Amino acid sequence: QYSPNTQQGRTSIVHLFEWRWVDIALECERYLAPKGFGGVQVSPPNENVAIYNPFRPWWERYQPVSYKLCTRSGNEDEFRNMVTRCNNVGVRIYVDAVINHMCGNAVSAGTSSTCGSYFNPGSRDFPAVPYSGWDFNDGKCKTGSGDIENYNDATQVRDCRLTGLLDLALEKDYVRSKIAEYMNHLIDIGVAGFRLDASKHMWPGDIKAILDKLHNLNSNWFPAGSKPFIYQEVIDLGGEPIKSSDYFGNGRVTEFKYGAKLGTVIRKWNGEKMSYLKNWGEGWGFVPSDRALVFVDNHDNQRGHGAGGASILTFWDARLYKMAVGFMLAHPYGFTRVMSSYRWPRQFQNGNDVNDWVGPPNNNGVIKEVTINPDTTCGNDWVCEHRWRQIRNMVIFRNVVDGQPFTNWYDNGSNQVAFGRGNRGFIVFNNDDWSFSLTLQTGLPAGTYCDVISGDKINGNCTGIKIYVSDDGKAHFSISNSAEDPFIAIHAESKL
Ligand SMILES: [Ca+2]
Ligand SMILES: [Cl-]
Repeated sequence: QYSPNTQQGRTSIVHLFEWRWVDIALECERYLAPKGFGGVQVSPPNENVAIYNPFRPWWERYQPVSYKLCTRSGNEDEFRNMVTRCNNVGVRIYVDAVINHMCGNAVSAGTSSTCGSYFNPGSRDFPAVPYSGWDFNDGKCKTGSGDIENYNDATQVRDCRLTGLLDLALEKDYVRSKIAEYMNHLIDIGVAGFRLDASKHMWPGDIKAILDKLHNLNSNWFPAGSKPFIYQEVIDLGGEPIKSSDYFGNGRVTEFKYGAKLGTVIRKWNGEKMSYLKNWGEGWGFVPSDRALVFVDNHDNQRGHGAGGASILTFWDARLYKMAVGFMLAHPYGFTRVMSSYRWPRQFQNGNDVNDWVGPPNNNGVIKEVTINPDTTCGNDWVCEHRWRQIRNMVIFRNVVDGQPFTNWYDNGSNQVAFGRGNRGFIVFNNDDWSFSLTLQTGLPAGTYCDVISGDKINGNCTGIKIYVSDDGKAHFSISNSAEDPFIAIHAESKL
């Protein structure tokens, strides 16, 4: 459950948030495979409520109606085609499994669903599963509202409705079995693992009982006895009774402290400074590295109201964001997930974005295709952060340095820092309001290296900055605080 099941030497996943299956299939073939990406987190592939007020928000996909593989991203045939095509080029698929709940209890009954299945939230009737009132936690929840009211009570957090979402009775073998039926359908299709949505809202032992029903991965693509990768979405920023360590027997956990603190450090909030990152990892109160799924932002919190609130860095903060993502991808802590987003008309009123509900780019509710521009960026309002040179090249950096120790740390006591990954890579950051210019020990073999942030190694030359490492392992680095990207990264495969 802890191993990602990526190909050896592929070390990240990318969240292709709200992408259609056909576009992901193409992306696997044309980009993710050649550029060394390990896999893709897909949006929930099961049927959800079609919500028209507001118009088709992203969050409708976190309100299940059934386990039919029938969504705005595509149908079952399209989903299977994507998984096959991606696996055939060695890029894995991880499913966002929405298994704590069905839809909101106040959603109107009918067939306003992505596959047209009937459902009746008021009567607890989801006949396409099927679930009935016997399958929800109405009777078990002890709060006066039936919803979660107080996160200091670990029981209600699990047994009551998260903001009114009908809460499945996950102690029941029937319910566990319907969820496992869905998940095993997906495993047998070829998926490599799962994000378990809303894991804080499930008992560790109920998750374990579901996981005990899961198959090993499809043996046409994976070695015998391969377990699905499991990463549990548990928001644990401290100060609540529920700790993500309670979930370690099931799989990895999302470490939301990671992006929250990296954001405060890079924004220099409350006197924080990059020099403090020397002991990044468990020293900052994080989970063990071998249980962490790390990320700068996720699909929730990039809208500003998630775990981390306002500190979270996103594509909107492109310059600082690239730096944060770069630090993450260079540092050995955790298994890394890169976000890939769409643009929306973000409109702040009184410090909050009133358009944070807006769904993916669409024509009358039909999600737009991802178009690829000649410069390799995307059109149709897809941001495609994973195609930004500075991010894609750091995904590659992480592959190149895989397994190498954190070493050769330098800092100036402020925001100019550097470190290496054994003898395979070195990275240098300047987040101070003045220039960096210093000779540093890099740990690398002598030679000329292309900076993969400002450029690329192409046809035996560098298109950007070149760094010259001497016989002693030392190299001079110069980074103005006015640089487009105030960080430089070099590695064994960027050597000329
Ligand atoms: Ca629950
Ligand atoms: Cl997440």
